Amino acid sequence: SEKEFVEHARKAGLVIPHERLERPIHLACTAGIFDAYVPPEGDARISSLSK
Amino acid sequence: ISHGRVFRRLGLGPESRIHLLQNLLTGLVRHERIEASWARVDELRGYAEKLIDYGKLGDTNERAMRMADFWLTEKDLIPKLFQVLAPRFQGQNGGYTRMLQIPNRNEQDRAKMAVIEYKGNCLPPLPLPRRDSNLTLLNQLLQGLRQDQEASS
Amino acid sequence: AAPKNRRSIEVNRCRRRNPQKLIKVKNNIDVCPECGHLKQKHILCGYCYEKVRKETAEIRRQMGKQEGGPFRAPTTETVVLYSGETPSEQDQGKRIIERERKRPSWFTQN
RNA sequence: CGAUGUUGGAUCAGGACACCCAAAUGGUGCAACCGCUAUUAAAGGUUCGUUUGUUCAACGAUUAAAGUCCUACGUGAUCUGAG
RNA sequence: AACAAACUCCUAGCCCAAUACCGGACUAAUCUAUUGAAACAUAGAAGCAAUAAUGUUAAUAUGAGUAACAAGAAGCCUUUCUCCUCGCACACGCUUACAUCAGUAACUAAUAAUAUACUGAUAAUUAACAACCAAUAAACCAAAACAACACUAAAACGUUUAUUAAUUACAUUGUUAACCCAACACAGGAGUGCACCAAGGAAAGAUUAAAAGAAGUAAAAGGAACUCGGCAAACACAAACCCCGCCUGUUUACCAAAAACAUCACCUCUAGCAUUACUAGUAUUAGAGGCAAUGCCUGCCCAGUGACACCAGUUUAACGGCCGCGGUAUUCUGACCGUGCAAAGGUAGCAUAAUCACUUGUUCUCCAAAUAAGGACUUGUAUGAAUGGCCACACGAGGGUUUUACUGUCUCUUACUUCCAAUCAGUGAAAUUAACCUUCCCGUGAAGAGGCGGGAAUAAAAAAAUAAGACGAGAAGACCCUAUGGAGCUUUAAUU
RNA sequence: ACGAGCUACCCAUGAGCAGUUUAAAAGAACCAACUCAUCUAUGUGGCAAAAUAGUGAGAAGACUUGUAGGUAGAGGUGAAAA
RNA sequence: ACCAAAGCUAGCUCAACAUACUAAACAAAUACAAAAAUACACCAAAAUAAAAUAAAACAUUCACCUAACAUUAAAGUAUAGGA
Ligand SMILES: Nc1nc2c(ncn2[C@@H]2O[C@H](COP(=O)(O)O)[C@@H](O)[C@H]2O)c(=O)[nH]1
Ligand SMILES: [Mg+2]
Ligand SMILES: [Mg+2]
Ligand SMILES: [Mg+2]
Ligand SMILES: [Mg+2]
Ligand SMILES: [Mg+2]
Ligand SMILES: [Mg+2]
Ligand SMILES: [Mg+2]
Ligand SMILES: [Mg+2]
Ligand SMILES: [Mg+2]
Ligand SMILES: [Mg+2]
Ligand SMILES: [Mg+2]
Ligand SMILES: [Mg+2]
Ligand SMILES: [Mg+2]
Ligand SMILES: [Mg+2]
Ligand SMILES: [Mg+2]
Ligand SMILES: [Mg+2]
Ligand SMILES: [Mg+2]
Ligand SMILES: [Mg+2]
Ligand SMILES: [Mg+2]
Ligand SMILES: [Mg+2]
Ligand SMILES: [Mg+2]
Ligand SMILES: [Mg+2]
Ligand SMILES: [Mg+2]
Ligand SMILES: [Mg+2]
Ligand SMILES: [Mg+2]
Ligand SMILES: [Mg+2]
Ligand SMILES: [Mg+2]
Ligand SMILES: [Mg+2]
Ligand SMILES: [Mg+2]
Ligand SMILES: [Mg+2]
Ligand SMILES: [Mg+2]
Ligand SMILES: [Mg+2]
Ligand SMILES: [Mg+2]
Ligand SMILES: [Mg+2]
Ligand SMILES: [Mg+2]
Ligand SMILES: [Mg+2]
Ligand SMILES: [Mg+2]
Ligand SMILES: [Mg+2]
Ligand SMILES: [Mg+2]
Ligand SMILES: [Mg+2]
Ligand SMILES: [Mg+2]
Ligand SMILES: [Mg+2]
Ligand SMILES: [Mg+2]
Ligand SMILES: [Mg+2]
Ligand SMILES: [Mg+2]
Ligand SMILES: [Mg+2]
Ligand SMILES: [Mg+2]
Ligand SMILES: [Mg+2]
Ligand SMILES: [Mg+2]
Ligand SMILES: [Mg+2]
Ligand SMILES: [Mg+2]
Ligand SMILES: [Mg+2]
Ligand SMILES: [Mg+2]
Ligand SMILES: [Mg+2]
Ligand SMILES: [Mg+2]
Ligand SMILES: [Mg+2]
Ligand SMILES: [Mg+2]
Ligand SMILES: [Mg+2]
Ligand SMILES: [Mg+2]
Ligand SMILES: [Mg+2]
Ligand SMILES: [Mg+2]
Ligand SMILES: [Mg+2]
Ligand SMILES: [Mg+2]
Ligand SMILES: [Mg+2]
Ligand SMILES: [Mg+2]
Ligand SMILES: [Mg+2]
Ligand SMILES: [Mg+2]
Ligand SMILES: [Mg+2]
Ligand SMILES: [Mg+2]
Ligand SMILES: [Mg+2]
Ligand SMILES: [Mg+2]
Ligand SMILES: [Mg+2]
Ligand SMILES: [Mg+2]
Ligand SMILES: [Mg+2]
Ligand SMILES: [Mg+2]
Ligand SMILES: [Mg+2]
Ligand SMILES: [Mg+2]
Ligand SMILES: [Mg+2]
Ligand SMILES: [Mg+2]
Ligand SMILES: [Mg+2]
Ligand SMILES: [Mg+2]
Ligand SMILES: [Mg+2]
Ligand SMILES: [Mg+2]
Ligand SMILES: [Mg+2]
Ligand SMILES: [Mg+2]
Ligand SMILES: [Mg+2]
Ligand SMILES: [Mg+2]
Ligand SMILES: [Mg+2]
Ligand SMILES: [Mg+2]
Ligand SMILES: [Mg+2]
Ligand SMILES: [Mg+2]
Ligand SMILES: [Zn+2]
Repeated sequence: SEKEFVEHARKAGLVIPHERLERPIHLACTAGIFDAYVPPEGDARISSLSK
Repeated sequence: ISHGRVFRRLGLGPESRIHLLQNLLTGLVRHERIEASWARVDELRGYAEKLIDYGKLGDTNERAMRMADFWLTEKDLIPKLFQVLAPRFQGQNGGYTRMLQIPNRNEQDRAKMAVIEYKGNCLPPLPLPRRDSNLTLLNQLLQGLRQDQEASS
Repeated sequence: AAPKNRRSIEVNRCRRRNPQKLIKVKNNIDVCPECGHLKQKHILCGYCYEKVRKETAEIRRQMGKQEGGPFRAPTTETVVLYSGETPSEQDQGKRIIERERKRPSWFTQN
């Protein structure tokens, strides 16, 4: 007569086990783009001109 | 066989009924607008209407005084009945009370609910149902008929 | 008295899917001209009545602050006012409640 | 007999007719009133009390009459429990 | 004639029904040996095949979204109202269920709101109260009862003197609670001290106002006509008489509270006595019993059976017993007579009884009427004297009877409230159940039919009501019998 | 083997009994607390594996009751109801 | 489409061997009311196993039934038994 449900799923961010990672996360890439090239405002009308 | 029984049975018995209405009435005279069980409010309405009539009999009438003494439970109200409510009903014979059905109570008992009010109170007005305006198509068609009852007389 | 046999599922479906046990469709529903929510035709609109209820609550709170205790209720009529208002000559001699909010569109001055 | 719970009451009575009452008749050792018999008829009726656990039975008072029976000696998933 | 079968023809065949027991041929699924390799073959082996055990376990239906369950009102949201009254503490017990903050989709609350009860985190009851907290000698006959002084059943509770008792701040331990025992957040069970409110609490989730059921208040005229019985009820709360037990008391926890038991009293038996009972007693005592105070009594019997006396003999307030047949007073009776048998032949009393049957004995009283009650008569041929007999006071939730009074018990029912109820919302059981597409009549039949035969009837589905049937549900009938089945009890059973 | 934390009877040790009536604390009387469990109705898978409501009986005693201890199944205990 | 369904592991069983047979863990505390450091004592002991059952009952009897001696035979023979 006494039995309960299980499995209430939760996502808990906690910094302590995140720091205790023995093999720190290996990134193939960086998330941002360092310097964003900012183009000419007339770049549409210079595109029909080759040289 | 219930034939011609005007009073509905409430509470733990006839006496408990009177005391339920006692409390409701006191609440009504104090706050001037309350909400309760539709049935109980309906039951109350008659009493709430006659209380104003005893109020009109004036401070000095003894019957009206011990009447107000029994019904209004918090004694401080007894002046309010006589010196505030009863004056502001003067012209009107019976129009004292407005009673409307509110949407069913949100609690799990889902009761049938009503709001009851003394007219001329100072509160934001209840969103009463409005009749349609006279500019409405059907009503206009009737306006035609009316003006032709005037033209033919 | 104990049932002599198990009622079969066909009999049972006949009982509980019967028209009289089904929820009946309400035809009296309509839209509030004001807020455009739903209401039954013979009943006050729930949304609007909530507006009114909240405001009434605030007013009563502030007129409980003017009364130092349980048993003091005024011997005069009362009138409620809003930001940028002043009591009329007809309305003076009354208890005055002053609320911060601007007077609501539905609430008239009277 | 891996249960068809049993007497008398209460309540509600369904039926038979081999009729107690009411109706129609035949015979009389039927003058009349009473009666005694027999035929036909079952729609409707068929009391209240004292004692007995009682059914019977005795007794008091009446009634147009206080019928004889069948229904798991009708009826306890309706009652009673005196036996 | 026809129509009409497991008969018989016809066309083909694999070429003739069956319960207990018996014989045979095949075979599912596993495993092992060799094959085989889209799941097989030949053999060898086995925990070798489930529509039936009130089968076991798990899971699911049905009954059923039924029975049943709950939170006083408003409001400015914890402030006022309306009601009801088991309160505070300690002991015992429980063991953190207590407190603060947060959370509650779901889990606990028989439902929510939210939280004393679910979840998590964090905290907490601080000794002065309580526990722990000397021995050996010696003087003390003298109750507690407001204790002056006494009663009988003879009574819990300490001083002082002497001899030694480590001597030196702060030891140790109990301190929460809405709590415990009842499987439950159970109308039950629970010691003490103070209180009757200053403390504690809420009968209604919302409606409606049908039946039936529960609980109450009122009732015209009548007043027990009710009924086994004045059971219950009542504006009554009184009187009398019997039976049985003397009395207060005790008993079958859970169907019997009594007339049963005990009991004061009276009687029998058995004991002449010392360190664990009886008894720190000693025959005016102590055991084993009977009977039931008091009063009048307690008759006759020792042959049997016991027990003493180990045999004689003695014992009935030990087990137990206490009779006939024939003839007689003119007549029914039988003082008398005869005779048989016994150990004695039933005495006094009482009596149709709580007393085999006959029995509703007979008669009087009581009632309009009595198998009731009371009083007499009484062979009761089956009463009867400590397995006690007869009167009697007082007493009795004992069993019967009368009178008054009172009444809804009844004539003969009625009105109204509350709980149930029905509708709305939430939660959500039980016995039960071969399958049901689950009519009525008469017939039939394992002898009482929804299901067979012959007829009748018949759109389908809810909801509310009634209980005639489903030989309705419950419990492998307690009655009865059987079993070379038990057990309890008693002996003159048999072995000891 | 285990059981007397229920209950039967004991042993120790504590605790209760107000008012009224009586020369009286007399197994007297009235009537609470307290203890029982008479009669009825509810209830009958119930609030309850014995209760609720009313009504009753005792209520200074052969009284109720707390705590600790005892007697054990061929037994115990018993104001006998096996 | 819900409720559900499917795994192959955890370990077990029976023997063999084997040294030899009360594992592991012990700081403190543990036989005061076990887990409570610390005061003059006591302490200890044994008596046949019985019955259900079989004998179609039951009364003498009824293998095995917590006592080391195995194996192949003699042999279910001699014997014993309400024979
Ligand atoms: N003793 C005996 N019983 C029989 C015989 N035949 C049939 N029976 C019994 O009859 C019953 C069944 O009859 P059936 O089903 O064979 O017609 C069973 O009880 C069965 O044992 C017979 O020949 N001898
Ligand atoms: Mg039978
Ligand atoms: Mg059956
Ligand atoms: Mg009839
Ligand atoms: Mg005729
Ligand atoms: Mg005639
Ligand atoms: Mg007739
Ligand atoms: Mg017969
Ligand atoms: Mg009958
Ligand atoms: Mg009967
Ligand atoms: Mg019946
Ligand atoms: Mg043919
Ligand atoms: Mg043939
Ligand atoms: Mg054959
Ligand atoms: Mg094979
Ligand atoms: Mg098998
Ligand atoms: Mg199967
Ligand atoms: Mg079953
Ligand atoms: Mg099965
Ligand atoms: Mg269901
Ligand atoms: Mg139902
Ligand atoms: Mg219900
Ligand atoms: Mg409540
Ligand atoms: Mg506990
Ligand atoms: Mg907490
Ligand atoms: Mg919940
Ligand atoms: Mg405390
Ligand atoms: Mg109500
Ligand atoms: Mg309710
Ligand atoms: Mg009713
Ligand atoms: Mg009634
Ligand atoms: Mg009355
Ligand atoms: Mg009357
Ligand atoms: Mg009578
Ligand atoms: Mg009668
Ligand atoms: Mg009575
Ligand atoms: Mg009386
Ligand atoms: Mg009287
Ligand atoms: Mg007596
Ligand atoms: Mg009993
Ligand atoms: Mg008792
Ligand atoms: Mg008694
Ligand atoms: Mg009794
Ligand atoms: Mg006696
Ligand atoms: Mg004498
Ligand atoms: Mg005597
Ligand atoms: Mg004698
Ligand atoms: Mg002799
Ligand atoms: Mg002799
Ligand atoms: Mg005499
Ligand atoms: Mg006799
Ligand atoms: Mg005799
Ligand atoms: Mg004798
Ligand atoms: Mg005798
Ligand atoms: Mg006396
Ligand atoms: Mg008496
Ligand atoms: Mg007595
Ligand atoms: Mg008595
Ligand atoms: Mg009436
Ligand atoms: Mg519902
Ligand atoms: Mg049908
Ligand atoms: Mg038939
Ligand atoms: Mg047919
Ligand atoms: Mg048919
Ligand atoms: Mg029925
Ligand atoms: Mg039946
Ligand atoms: Mg049955
Ligand atoms: Mg049987
Ligand atoms: Mg029986
Ligand atoms: Mg018998
Ligand atoms: Mg035999
Ligand atoms: Mg035998
Ligand atoms: Mg012998
Ligand atoms: Mg004890
Ligand atoms: Mg006293
Ligand atoms: Mg007394
Ligand atoms: Mg009671
Ligand atoms: Mg009553
Ligand atoms: Mg009482
Ligand atoms: Mg008394
Ligand atoms: Mg008395
Ligand atoms: Mg003990
Ligand atoms: Mg024996
Ligand atoms: Mg014994
Ligand atoms: Mg006793
Ligand atoms: Mg006896
Ligand atoms: Mg007996
Ligand atoms: Mg045998
Ligand atoms: Mg056998
Ligand atoms: Mg035998
Ligand atoms: Mg043996
Ligand atoms: Mg021999
Ligand atoms: Zn609106």
